[PDB]
Amino acid sequence: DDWRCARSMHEFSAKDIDGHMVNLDKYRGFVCIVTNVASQCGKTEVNYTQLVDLHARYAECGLRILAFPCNQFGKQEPGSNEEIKEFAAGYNVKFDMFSKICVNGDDAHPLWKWMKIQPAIKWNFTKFLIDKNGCVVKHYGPMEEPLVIEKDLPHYF
Repeated sequence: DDWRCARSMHEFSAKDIDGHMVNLDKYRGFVCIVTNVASQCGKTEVNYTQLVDLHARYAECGLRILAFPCNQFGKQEPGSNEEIKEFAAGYNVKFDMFSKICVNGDDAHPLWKWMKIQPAIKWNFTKFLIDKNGCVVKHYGPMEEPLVIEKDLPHYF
């Protein structure tokens, strides 16, 4: 209910994949890619490998990546948080993995409810670009490989 009144990602919290409560105002001052992920998707490999490459190249510029597992799209994230974390480790992920959520419907995580009304998530690996103030500045559909985002990043760093 309160989620509708927010003006920034930084007003939200979320549990990371280890169960730790994360205040997302820890991302104030950083440019973030927020994405819903899945391990059993036809585009799992290209998305994970390109997000890892983006993080390796741009973390020192202030890029952060927040990955939210979601089983709502073809049941393509059926495992536990522990299994999903092991899976992401296999792609060398050192960005931020969160606990599995819903992104659509009444049960959607409040951050995702909020992002979607900024001026339904269609499938796995939708991406939002978040500026240093926590505002949504762009979104990218499931068919947009993460490298599509690269040209947009330098103007928000």
